[PDB]
Amino acid sequence: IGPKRGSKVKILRRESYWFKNVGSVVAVDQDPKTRYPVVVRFAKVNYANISTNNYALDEVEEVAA
Amino acid sequence: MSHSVKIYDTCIGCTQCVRACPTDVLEMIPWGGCKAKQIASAPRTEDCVGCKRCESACPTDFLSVRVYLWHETTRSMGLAY
Amino acid sequence: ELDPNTPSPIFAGSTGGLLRKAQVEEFYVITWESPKEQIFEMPTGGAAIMREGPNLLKLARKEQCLALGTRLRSKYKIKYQFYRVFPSGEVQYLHPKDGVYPEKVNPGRQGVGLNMRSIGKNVSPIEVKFTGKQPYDL
Ligand SMILES: CCCCCCCCCCCCO[C@H]1O[C@H](CO)[C@@H](O[C@H]2O[C@H](CO)[C@@H](O)[C@H](O)[C@H]2O)[C@H](O)[C@H]1O
Ligand SMILES: CCCCCCCCCCCCO[C@H]1O[C@H](CO)[C@@H](O[C@H]2O[C@H](CO)[C@@H](O)[C@H](O)[C@H]2O)[C@H](O)[C@H]1O
Ligand code: SF4
Ligand code: SF4
Repeated sequence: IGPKRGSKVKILRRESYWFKNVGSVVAVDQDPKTRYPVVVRFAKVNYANISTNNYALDEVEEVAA
Repeated sequence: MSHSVKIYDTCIGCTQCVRACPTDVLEMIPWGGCKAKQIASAPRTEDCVGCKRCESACPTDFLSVRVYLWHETTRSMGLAY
Repeated sequence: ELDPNTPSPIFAGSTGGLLRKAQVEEFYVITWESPKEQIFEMPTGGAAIMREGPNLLKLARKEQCLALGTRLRSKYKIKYQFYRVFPSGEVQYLHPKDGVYPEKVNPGRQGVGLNMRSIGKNVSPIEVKFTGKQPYDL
């Protein structure tokens, strides 16, 4: 806590169910390393019975900001 | 394609996730870093029929497979007999 | 057959399994271990018993002969084992090969998962017109 970790993020890929909608996050990755970090989470479910997916900062367009 | 339905996802972890599907899917082939580190989308698929039992469980987050193979043996449908 | 009678997996009759197309083409068969004399469920509708030998029942087609597991592992046992019989020999060594239990690591074998480009924006439709000179035979 000091910058911004997981406090409000849209999705922008167009495949991902809650795509353009902004729900909440969690333990976003630490290290330099990989390509699929970030958990996100929101109320609304989706086509599977369980939906709580991990997208990745190449993107999260949050966008402003 | 001749069995080409994409169930891929991103975790490709397979614990309380997915196993079901007659023979086809001998995976756990850990790619150099993807969390529970077992990955990809299949093994040698020239063996069994056309499920989508394939997802039904454990994410594909996009599509999920079904029939799309067309070129379709028989061993690839129960009935060659 | 009889003059050679080599059995293992008890049954009696049945209009279920094996018929003409398991000579004229391929064969498929499952084998297993077991503790003490136990009555099972069966593919093809019927139902019999066990004890041993090879415990080597032969089966019509291989989706049929792994379902000994989809229940025949809700009835104890590490070991169950199905191969591929021809009308003459091998290539396709079915539960043979390397390790076993689909969910471990020795090698990687096939699979891949990607095509050219990955799941990403294939709003991009079908590209080139199919023409004998640009890597779309995979
Ligand atoms: C708390 C009091 C008990 C003392 C233990 C200390 C607790 C902290 C250590 C926990 C990790 C120990 O290792 C432990 O990993 C798994 C459960 O976690 C079990 O293993 C299991 O889970 C693996 C993932 O790890 C799976 O791939 C396997 O299918 C399965 O065999 C191990 O059989 C167990 O030994
Ligand atoms: C690269 C992974 C698969 C393809 C894109 C991945 C998903 C989208 C993110 C990629 C964003 C980068 O886009 C990328 O476009 C081209 C592919 O290298 C590069 O384009 C460049 O490629 C080389 C250096 O880079 C040069 O020899 C080329 O003259 C130049 O056009 C861009 O410099 C790069 O920015
Ligand atoms: S998404 Fe399906 S099978 Fe794919 S990696 Fe996970 S469970 Fe494995
Ligand atoms: S989904 Fe396809 S490959 Fe998977 S088990 Fe079913 S048929 Fe086989």
